[PDB]
Amino acid sequence: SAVKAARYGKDNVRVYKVHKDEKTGVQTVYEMTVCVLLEGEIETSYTKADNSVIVATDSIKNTIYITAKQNPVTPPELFGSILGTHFIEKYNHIHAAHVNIVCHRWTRMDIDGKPHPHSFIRDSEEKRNVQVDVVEGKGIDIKSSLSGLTVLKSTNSQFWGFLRDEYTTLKETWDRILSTDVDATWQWKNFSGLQEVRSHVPKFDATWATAREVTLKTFAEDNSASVQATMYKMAEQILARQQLIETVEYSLPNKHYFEIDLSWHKGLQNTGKNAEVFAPQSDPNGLIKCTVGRSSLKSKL
Amino acid sequence: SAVKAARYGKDNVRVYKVHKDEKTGVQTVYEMTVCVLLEGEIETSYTKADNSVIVATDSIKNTIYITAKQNPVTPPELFGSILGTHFIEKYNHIHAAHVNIVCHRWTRMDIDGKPHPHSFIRDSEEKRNVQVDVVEGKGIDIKSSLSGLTVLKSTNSQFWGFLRDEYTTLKETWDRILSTDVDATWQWKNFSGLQEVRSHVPKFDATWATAREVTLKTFAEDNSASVQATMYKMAEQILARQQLIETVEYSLPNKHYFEIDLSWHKGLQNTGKNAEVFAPQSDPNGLIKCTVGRSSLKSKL
Amino acid sequence: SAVKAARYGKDNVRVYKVHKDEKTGVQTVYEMTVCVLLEGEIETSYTKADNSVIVATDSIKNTIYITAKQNPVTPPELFGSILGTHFIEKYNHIHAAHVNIVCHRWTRMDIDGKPHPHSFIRDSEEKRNVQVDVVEGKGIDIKSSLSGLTVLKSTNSQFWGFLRDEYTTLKETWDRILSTDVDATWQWKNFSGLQEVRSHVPKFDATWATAREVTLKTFAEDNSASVQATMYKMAEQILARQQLIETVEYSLPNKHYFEIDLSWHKGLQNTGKNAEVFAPQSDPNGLIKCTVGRSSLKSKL
Amino acid sequence: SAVKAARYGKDNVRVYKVHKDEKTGVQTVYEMTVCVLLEGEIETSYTKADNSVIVATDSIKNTIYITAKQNPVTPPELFGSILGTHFIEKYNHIHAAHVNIVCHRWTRMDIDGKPHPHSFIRDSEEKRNVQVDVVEGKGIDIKSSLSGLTVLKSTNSQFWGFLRDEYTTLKETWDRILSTDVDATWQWKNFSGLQEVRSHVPKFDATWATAREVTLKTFAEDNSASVQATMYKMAEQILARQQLIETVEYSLPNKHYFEIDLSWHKGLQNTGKNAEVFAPQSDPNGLIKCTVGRSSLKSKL
Ligand SMILES: CN1C(=O)N[C@@]2(OO)C(=O)NC(=O)N=C12
Ligand SMILES: CN1C(=O)N[C@@]2(OO)C(=O)NC(=O)N=C12
Ligand SMILES: CN1C(=O)N[C@@]2(OO)C(=O)NC(=O)N=C12
Ligand SMILES: CN1C(=O)N[C@@]2(OO)C(=O)NC(=O)N=C12
Repeated sequence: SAVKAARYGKDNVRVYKVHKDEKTGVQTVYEMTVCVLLEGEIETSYTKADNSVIVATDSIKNTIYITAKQNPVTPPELFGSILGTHFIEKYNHIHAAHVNIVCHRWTRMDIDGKPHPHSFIRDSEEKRNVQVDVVEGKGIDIKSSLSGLTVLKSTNSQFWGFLRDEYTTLKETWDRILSTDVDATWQWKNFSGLQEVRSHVPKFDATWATAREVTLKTFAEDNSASVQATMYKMAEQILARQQLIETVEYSLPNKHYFEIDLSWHKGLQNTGKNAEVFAPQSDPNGLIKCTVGRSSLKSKL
Repeated sequence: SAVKAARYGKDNVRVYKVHKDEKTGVQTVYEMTVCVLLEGEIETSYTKADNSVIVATDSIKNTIYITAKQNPVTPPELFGSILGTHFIEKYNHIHAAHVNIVCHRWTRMDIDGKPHPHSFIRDSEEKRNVQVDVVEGKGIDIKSSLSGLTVLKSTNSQFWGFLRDEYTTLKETWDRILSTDVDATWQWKNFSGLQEVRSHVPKFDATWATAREVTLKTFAEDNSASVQATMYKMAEQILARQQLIETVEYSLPNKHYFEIDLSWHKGLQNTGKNAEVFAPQSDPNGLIKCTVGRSSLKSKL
Repeated sequence: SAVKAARYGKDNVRVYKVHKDEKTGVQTVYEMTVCVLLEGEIETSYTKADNSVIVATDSIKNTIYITAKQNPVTPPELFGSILGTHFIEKYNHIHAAHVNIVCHRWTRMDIDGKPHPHSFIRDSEEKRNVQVDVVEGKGIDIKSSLSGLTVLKSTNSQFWGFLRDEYTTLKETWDRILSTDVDATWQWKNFSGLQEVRSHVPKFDATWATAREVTLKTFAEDNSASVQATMYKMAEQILARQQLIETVEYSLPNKHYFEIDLSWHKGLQNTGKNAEVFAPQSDPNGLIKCTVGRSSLKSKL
Repeated sequence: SAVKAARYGKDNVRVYKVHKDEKTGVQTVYEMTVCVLLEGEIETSYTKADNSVIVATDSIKNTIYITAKQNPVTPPELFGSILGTHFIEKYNHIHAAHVNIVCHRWTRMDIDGKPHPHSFIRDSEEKRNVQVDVVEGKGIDIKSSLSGLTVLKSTNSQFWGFLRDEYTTLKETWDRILSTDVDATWQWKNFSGLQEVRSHVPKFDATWATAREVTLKTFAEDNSASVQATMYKMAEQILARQQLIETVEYSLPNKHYFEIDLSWHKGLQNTGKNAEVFAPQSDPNGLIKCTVGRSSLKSKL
């Protein structure tokens, strides 16, 4: 046998950081969950009981906290790039660092209509994430995402004109509920190293905000022909607004809300135009995915 | 043997309802999870295989949807009271109905600074709940609550002066993080029946809003001596603001954030005044409870 | 205002203990999650910022580990009684200790047909639990339980003869699937203190084993008229086999498996006698409860 | 813009099937959760609101149940291959089907030492899974796995000789607890189509059993130098026992159990040789991965 692939590290590292402005009194908090997995000349730890090549996962954990103490933790694209760069530079034999960060929401409270200097609310389980792959000799590959953004619209969703054959029972509809949990990812141009990442720092928060704004407005305003059609519109708009993105990926469950025929009980009318009470379905669910990039077709368009 | 207690019914009934204003176009959505458990002269279903006394749980489910079609689902205190009253009135042999409702958030989206007529966001996993116990001959007992309201303050929390003995390692502190998931319950005066519940309908939304406002403002503004002291202040204020409440209960985890001594690494200072990076602890957690009512002591106060 | 009820302590305390037989080499492991909440003369911690009355939850945590080091952790009824007794004896002003223990399975592996001396498998998420309430001047109240015991039978379950009215759609059946997650609790006679608990120690493991055996055999062998009828049979048998139990409680979800009519597709027959493929329903679910004790009726039986 | 990748289908489809031997009375149950995602000439559903190319996810769901009615559901490698083949053959424009199956345990109960004909227990949350990718013109790629197999050994695990630098605090150890949740995957040689899959059917259950046996015996018997070294031994043995496997992947968390120094309390000794009570750590956790294949090095070995 031989090792074809290997990576190892510390997962589920919870990290909080506070910033205190001593002049104003305003405090700002950041909370995340971090995973760092390393690759390199480590195969003998597996094949030969050679622990000399292992940077202990406990040490990786220590390193995450030390790096958070010595550097900004925001934007997460930057923090992940710093962290990943550290491992490949510090250790000659480590040649890739794979850093995943999940950022948790701590939104400043408004009390009596004024932002409070040191109190926060988890206003959504929506996350902001990064995946930062730092590969020695091949720069820094970053995928940014938002996830867990749960939305519903009560009309202006349709689904008709789909293929009908002997496996089909679904009724066409011109007016349904649409609900999903948005997972949207934007993949950056490869960066050559930490300097190039730093050179684009403002773009990270700005692009996250654009992606979220586009998602919400397109969901709310598109009289939707399908999940497929709506999600494509989101992606094409995000690409148009940030040239340093190469692709946008959406992964969207179709969280079905079924009508309930109550006509068996006193002729109650609760379907079609009279549908008011619905049964949310926990499972199963449609799952619709696509990755959108910029076009390069010049003929047969 | 004999049956000392019995109740049965349908749990985990997911319910959506929409309201459509055909004049304005504005739609409003409600989503909940409902449980109804019945008591009564049902013991022979257990002892004698006598199914004649069983209102099938499937029928209970149907009844939940029919009741939602025929009645408002808001405030949940009202809906639960209607639902529970139905079972004890419809079925001579059923003498109590226990209705639990968890209300899920669907907050209207603002798009380009304007409220959207039919698009919504799950802006928090915080819930609004009721427990409505309709007991034939003894009226309607309602407990209302908010739960899953997750908050953090980064300073203005203290914990010193606690008992110290041979089991104690904890350091006193004059400046710590405080974070919790708020579960707050207000218990109403017994209502004689559905008419009395209906007579107080506006008070339900108003008292929920008061409880939430008091919780947030007291958490944010109290320079806290302990979880115990802070939560008591919340409860006493809610009681002062609604005379139809008899008691207020809080159940609060103390979600610990530990300092990380980094002085072993290059003399880094990350404790006390220089603490910036902390380790959120998933477990264990303090758990602090109290039920507060109005005083009746006239001496030794 | 005044404090009507209060309790506080440490929840979610994970504990492992190993026993090593140095003669034989056999090691045995125990893992649990512990909660201890205290009551007593603590109201001024809430009303007056008086922390002097607080045994810190951090100290409660330390105490759990020290007690596990100094005492057996099995049976959990005993460990909980020791732990709870400690708090009311050590602290004059603490008058009740409420100890909840969840015991996790670590079953010894058999390797090549021989029990291994120090390797274990989590063979089920089923738990064995206790609730031990140590109340000064009123002894020790113990409720023992098994939970998370998930079972299914594919036939020999029926449900017919239930009430039928204008809310009823359910078809009677003489042959269905029955599946549940068993939560079964046996409530012991009050014990006067720790000596009386110790005097009955062998009965704890023996009664847990009886309850589990009765549950499984009655589920498997009863041609069930209903969940209600089957669960009552379980309870009556457990009571007959341990006179120091006062009551047995079951709480059983009815985890529905629906037939799927496929006759619309090529006349496929998948209902009634030809039902082979079913749709497990995640929600909603029936929920059936009862508490059974010994009879005291002497007339009208 | 243009669609660079797309797939869509139905996720979280719960499926039960029973087999009834009418001669013997013995019934056998199977339960799974199925996901099917399709690829093909579907881009216009995203770009042009062209629903004609969509096989509705509701129809995919129907198809899963019809296929389970008409075919064996075991081994899951076979069922997934049948299912996936159906979509690419039935629909000219669909060119790949990606079928994921999670198989749930329903182990036959033994009652009074005899296997019961129709009663089952969920004896573990361990799963048996498949990922079957049916790609038109490129055969059938199958990855089989076991997951959720949670184990612990109380000694015969070590971790010393790892890299030590200014980021390292971890103490070397010659005797520790090792616990993990095993996720093990074996990747089959590409199959040309359904006939070739069928030709190897007995190998699927046999290889799953081998992988599980090797995992448990190697975990129990290896005096482990590291997670890395132990997991490599597992993989190399599985490869040696099934030549139709190309690679074996393990993904193993290191679920840490920390010693608790109690020497501050009455000089209690609970570390090193006297360690009995430990604190299981929920997070963070090491995470150790490798993919092992057969060697092709002929020099510098
Ligand atoms: C109702 N429905 C389907 O049955 N398939 C679809 O995804 O779930 C699909 O492909 N797209 C939808 O928008 N709606 C759907
Ligand atoms: C740090 N700490 C404790 O150790 N006990 C306490 O609850 O968790 C307590 O009783 N009250 C607190 O506010 N803080 C605590
Ligand atoms: C199918 N079914 C019901 O509709 N009600 C019941 O509980 O879920 C009930 O009361 N008892 C059952 O055993 N089966 C049921
Ligand atoms: C204690 N410990 C580490 O700190 N790193 C390791 O994974 O978690 C590692 O690389 N391998 C281990 O077996 N044990 C470890």
